[PDB]
Amino acid sequence: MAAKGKQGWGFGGKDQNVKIDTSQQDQKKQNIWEQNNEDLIFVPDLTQE
Amino acid sequence: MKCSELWTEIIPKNDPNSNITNQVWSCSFNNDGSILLACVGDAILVYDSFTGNLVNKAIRGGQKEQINCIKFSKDGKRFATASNDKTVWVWSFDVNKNPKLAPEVKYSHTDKVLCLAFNPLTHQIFSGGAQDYALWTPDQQSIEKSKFKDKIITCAWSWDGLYLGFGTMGGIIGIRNRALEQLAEIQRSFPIWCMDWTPITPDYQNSVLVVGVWEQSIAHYNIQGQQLGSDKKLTYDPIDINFSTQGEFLLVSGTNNKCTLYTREGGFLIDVATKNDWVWNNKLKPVIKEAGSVAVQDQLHVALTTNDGEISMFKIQQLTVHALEGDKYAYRDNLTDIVVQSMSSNQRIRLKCKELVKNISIYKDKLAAHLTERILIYGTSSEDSQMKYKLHKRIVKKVEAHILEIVSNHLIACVKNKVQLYQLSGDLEKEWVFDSRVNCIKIIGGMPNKEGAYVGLKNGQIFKIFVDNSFPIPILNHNISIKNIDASQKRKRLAVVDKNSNLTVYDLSNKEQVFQEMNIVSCAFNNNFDDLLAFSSTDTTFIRCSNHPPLSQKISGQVVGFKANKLFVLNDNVMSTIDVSMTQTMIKYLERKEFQSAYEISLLGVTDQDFLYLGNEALIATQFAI
Amino acid sequence: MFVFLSKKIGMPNNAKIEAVCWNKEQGWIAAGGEKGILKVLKIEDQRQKDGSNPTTTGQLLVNNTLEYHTSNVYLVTWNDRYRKLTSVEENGIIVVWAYFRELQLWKEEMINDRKKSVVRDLKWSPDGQKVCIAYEDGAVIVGSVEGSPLWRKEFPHKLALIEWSPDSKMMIFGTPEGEVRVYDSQGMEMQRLKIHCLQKLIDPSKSFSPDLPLAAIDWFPQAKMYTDDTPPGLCIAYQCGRVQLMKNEKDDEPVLIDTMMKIFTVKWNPSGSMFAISGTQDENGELKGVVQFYSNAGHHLKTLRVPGSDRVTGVSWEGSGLRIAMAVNQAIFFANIKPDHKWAYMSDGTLAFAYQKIDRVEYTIIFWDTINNKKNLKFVKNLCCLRASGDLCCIVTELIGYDLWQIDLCNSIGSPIDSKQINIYPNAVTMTKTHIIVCSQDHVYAWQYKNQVERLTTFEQQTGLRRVGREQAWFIDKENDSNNQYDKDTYDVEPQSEDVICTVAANENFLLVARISGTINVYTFPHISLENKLHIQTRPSQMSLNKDATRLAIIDHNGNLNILKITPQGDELLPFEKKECWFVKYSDDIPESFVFMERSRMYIVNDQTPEEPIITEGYICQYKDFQVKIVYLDDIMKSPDGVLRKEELTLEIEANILKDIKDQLYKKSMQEMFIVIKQHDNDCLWRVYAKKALEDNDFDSAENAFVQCKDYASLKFLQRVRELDDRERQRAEIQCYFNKVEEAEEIYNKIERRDLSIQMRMKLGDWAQVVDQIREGTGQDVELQKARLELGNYYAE
Repeated sequence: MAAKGKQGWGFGGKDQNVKIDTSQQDQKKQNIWEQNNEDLIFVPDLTQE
Repeated sequence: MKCSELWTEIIPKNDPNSNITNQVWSCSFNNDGSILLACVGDAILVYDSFTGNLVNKAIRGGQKEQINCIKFSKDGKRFATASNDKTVWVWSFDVNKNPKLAPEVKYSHTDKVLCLAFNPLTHQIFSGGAQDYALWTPDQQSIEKSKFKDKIITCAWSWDGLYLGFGTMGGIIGIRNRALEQLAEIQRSFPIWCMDWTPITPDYQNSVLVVGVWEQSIAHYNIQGQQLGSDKKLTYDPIDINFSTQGEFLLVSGTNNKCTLYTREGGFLIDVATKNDWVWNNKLKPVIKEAGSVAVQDQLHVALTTNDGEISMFKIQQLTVHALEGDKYAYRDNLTDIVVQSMSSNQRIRLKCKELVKNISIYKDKLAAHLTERILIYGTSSEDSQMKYKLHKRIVKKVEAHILEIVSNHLIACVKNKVQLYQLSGDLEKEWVFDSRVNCIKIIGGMPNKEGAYVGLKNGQIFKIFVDNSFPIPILNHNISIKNIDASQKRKRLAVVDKNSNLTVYDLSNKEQVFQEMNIVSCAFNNNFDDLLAFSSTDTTFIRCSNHPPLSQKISGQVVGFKANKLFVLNDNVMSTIDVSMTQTMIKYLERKEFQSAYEISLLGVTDQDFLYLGNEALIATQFAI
Repeated sequence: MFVFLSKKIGMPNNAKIEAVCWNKEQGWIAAGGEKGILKVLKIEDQRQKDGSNPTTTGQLLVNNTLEYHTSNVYLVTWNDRYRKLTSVEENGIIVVWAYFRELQLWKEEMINDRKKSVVRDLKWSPDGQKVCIAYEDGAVIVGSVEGSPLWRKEFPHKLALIEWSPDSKMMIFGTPEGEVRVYDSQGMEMQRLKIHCLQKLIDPSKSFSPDLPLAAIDWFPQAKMYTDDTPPGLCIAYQCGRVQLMKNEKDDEPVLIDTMMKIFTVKWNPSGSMFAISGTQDENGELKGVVQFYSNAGHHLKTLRVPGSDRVTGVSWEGSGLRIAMAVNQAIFFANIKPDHKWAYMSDGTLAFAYQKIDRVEYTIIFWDTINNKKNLKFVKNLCCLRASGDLCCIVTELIGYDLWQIDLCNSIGSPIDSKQINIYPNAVTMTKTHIIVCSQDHVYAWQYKNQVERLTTFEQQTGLRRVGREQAWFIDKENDSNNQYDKDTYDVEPQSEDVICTVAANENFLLVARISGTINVYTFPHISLENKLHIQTRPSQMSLNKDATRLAIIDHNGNLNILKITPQGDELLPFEKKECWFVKYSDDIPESFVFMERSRMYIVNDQTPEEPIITEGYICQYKDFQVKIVYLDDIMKSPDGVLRKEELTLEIEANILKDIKDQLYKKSMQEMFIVIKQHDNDCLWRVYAKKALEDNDFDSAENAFVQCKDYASLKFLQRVRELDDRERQRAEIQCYFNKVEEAEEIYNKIERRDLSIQMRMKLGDWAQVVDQIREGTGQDVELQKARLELGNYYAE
């Protein structure tokens, strides 16, 4: 049904660049045993000379 | 820390009234490290890295002039020999074939050749001499020669295989691409001698050009030519620069006839050797790391070539410094790193520093790091099971001491034959002077500003020190020197080790040699029963109780600590915990009917079967409470 | 690891299916058809509640067709970060969809199409923010997620394959002629790869551009590319021949794998442990569609063959990697995979589970108590093998750089005890009650760690020589006589044998070593000496030994199962059929009954008489008296917040005999219960009968059961009990005798007379509860002071 029907990526002649909704973002939650990987935390030294 | 010479070969064939000399200019080193190359006037020398001998006889007559540079191809299959005969040869190499080395392709410039470089990826050759620079590609076999306005001195290819850097004695440093176009040009006022590219690193992943100018300065340049602003100054003019594998170290040579080591930031660590002449070329041995391999990799290998005609080999060994107080083990990782490990969950915590750490001492929920002329202290949040380290205080005062310790609101430093007490602010507080060098010190618990300690001297006399007393208390006397001391849980006995690996047990109430043992490496007291002694020799660890035969285990390692039903064994730089069965001691105590001590031993976490056993004998022998 | 088949989705409209993409976060499998038939749908759950679904699922949740097309579709890709779905056709029409919160409705959100050009392969960035589109002409267009074109460059050489780095900073291109080029993110050429895989097929003079087309290039995401010490993660395969595997783009020491199969698609694991190569094989004499699984090192773990004599096109993995979808002709086959899943179960209730990290080099071992719900964690760098005993577990790890393997013992907590080092490769490890035996390809090593009856042979003092706790190591073909104590430098491994060993089994006094050619050697534990040589037609795979050493089970490599009766220098094969078996376990108490697990179905078999199957998606832990324990490790891996409950993971299944015994106990009377239970005469049945008898306030039956069980302590207990007056003190003393005290305290409280409860608590030895009870209760000073002194002593000790 082509809700928008617009050419993008500079494929056509007339500039008809279109906007994509990027609100709904789906992320992966790290496993708990995978979350124990960060036991080796890096601590920098205070270098204020 | 320790630097040891391995093998030295001297070439004394000085030829007066002849332009051929005995100097050595460059020393090419193989990626694997099983073979080494050197260049002398009218000759090329091949050596074995581990032992000093000529695997192949010296080749003469191939080039009628001196040899300026020798380099591998990062794969151990090719040589490039540039000579003052205005010619560069490339030779094929393979150890297994009957002709080990043979010329492959020869080309010539218009003038003398001065420097050469290889491509890590495509194995292309870039040779620059006076008035000309040429590029050689193995596939096409067609060289590209181009003219320039003054003689290039040094060349170096980037580790990505894309960029190229060259320097000129007129002060011009040029950065080009594989197409040899003027990507970047920088003009200086002093000659350019040594350049290199920082190795790729997952932490950094950016390549910069490190160039040492003759105005006593070392400079870092970006790809676009914009300086990073470091411009670190030097006392002596640098000559050669080499980066170790993975970009961890930097070997610098030049004036003052000294070969020194530095961190990539610029922190001085050690000086390798002083030959008493200019060192033309110094090289580091690359290492190959397996997938997930475990190794300390403390060993380092350097090869030096001097002006008089000595090609020397040196080995660098890093000592181990560590601290263990309770539930924590803080040991020095690869230089300028501290790793704290817990024996329960084997979890590690890393602290990264820029300067070299000299001593690590950990007190109750407090760790002390002794950087060069700097002191850091970190505390711990006790409520959380995981530790959180925050810098409560920092000390800028420069202090030199082979042994450093931290106690509640105070610090102790041992230097030569003196012990200095430092406040947390930094100002010196008290001094103690002894006859000979203080070898080992042990700290015992106590009230703040009132912590006592034990001190052993090179003469052997064991002394006691209190913070406020300012008067040493002579504990005892020993004829041989003292290396390590330990105190019992109740402070009833004391174990002392001499230089001959002899262990002696002295009673504090009466000064008598109750126990003597030969060939002992380390020893430890129990912290709960006050009587068990665990001493580890080179191969076997023995646990001894009061008037009991020793228990043998044939466990590989050295004993560091003893806890209730736990012994700590350290191998190389990794640590492990091993449980012990108390059934033998329980049985022996049941033999002589001292049920109280037997119950105390069985309280150390013994299996329930021994518990019911001991209860049975306690009921039998009319002891209802036990 | 094992693979088998599952539900088979039928044809949509009798059309060829050639592209299937499986989402990783939410399960939305999308398949393309022939006449513009695109279908995205949800798949059924592998496991539901704690039993089989009465409805058996059987419901396609979405199953909606999004045609919009007149031509065919052969490129369908899912964007993992968002809901976008990209699909193209043969006419160069790129269409991107998105999900709207309505009645499972998808509407186009990108409609672009470039004429007079042919699309070859589109690709999405691992971060999901960049899309690369390429054509046969050579033009490469890179775009964001918004719609602003990054750059549209033109390349002289033709292109065939496109690949994205994990960091999205560099590009890998492959030409139809066959060669790999690396470019920057700004379309700038860096270098060309050199291929060592294609040997004797390429032109000897020039190797950069052979005449073999590229099949598939795959780079595993989440993998380091600026390092050299890591398992390989980049694979390049050709149309038919060798596949080449790299740890980095600049590597020059390849890993080669050779397969006799027409490679078309190679896909990596979600965790990167194994990768699957699909295609057609002619080894069977004709064309057979097969999918081969290979490890990160490359070992050809398994090969799955579809029933149809046709081609397998396209492979997709699930988010968790437990299921795989193949588009074969007009159907979407679903293959179920059970991985190795290194786990160990003790007899004390502690379960040790090994979990692989994303680094693929380091592992975490978890010790979970099934009773107290205590969880302990340890981190082990390298893991080779894990085994369990009644009260101890054996861990076999590898040290890299010394070619050595360390075996160590750990208790329930996990404290190492008596760790040893060997130079023998652990091909197959086992460990009995009193020994640990590890077998390499050609060597056998045995170690005694317990004494003859029950002791630890590590802290011993008597005479000088070694009596107990000695290590032996010998060779398989010759040197049948056991050797003396070896060393990590004295012992030699170089000699090799023509007949390698596959599986080893151990018992209390017997040892069995299998051979690939079909020979089984028997050894005695007091002094190792060969006695018998059993013959089997096919090479064994798993192998299992019965209690008392009377029978054994042989599982072939193809999955076939049979029963072998061990007799002096003989061979008796009991006919049992039951092909395609996976797991077999003999009972440690009953000499005959056993359990075998076949294609997600369990069977309890006694005297060659199987029973009804039960659907189960778990692994068998142990088979105790008329009971089998199973634990769902997949749910353990998928724990949301960090709490493990014994009522959700652990399940117990009772045998039909025990069920019938409980049935007849609960409906019928006591005397016929005794009469029917005398024949079996088992400890568990007597125990349960006695518990039932005492629960009903019956002592004659209880004392009879205890007398039959030969338990003196329980008889003393009952004798002490019988001299009681009230009807409630007996209940309380019995219930506090069993294992539980809180209900006894409550019944004391409702009966009142609290000093009885105080006396019970003080004799039981719990002092904190006594102190809590005394406080603000009566105010008597003397017993409070005594209890506080006792509690202080308890804390001090």
